[PDB]
Amino acid sequence: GLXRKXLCAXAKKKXKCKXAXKLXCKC
Repeated sequence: GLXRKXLCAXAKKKXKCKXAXKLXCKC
C-alpha cells in the first residue's frame, strides 16, 4: 500500500480509530 494510506490503515488498525476527526483519516 501507499505512505498516508500505511498510516491510515496504523489509525484503523493500533486501534486509534475511536470514531474521533482530529485523532482521523478513513475510519
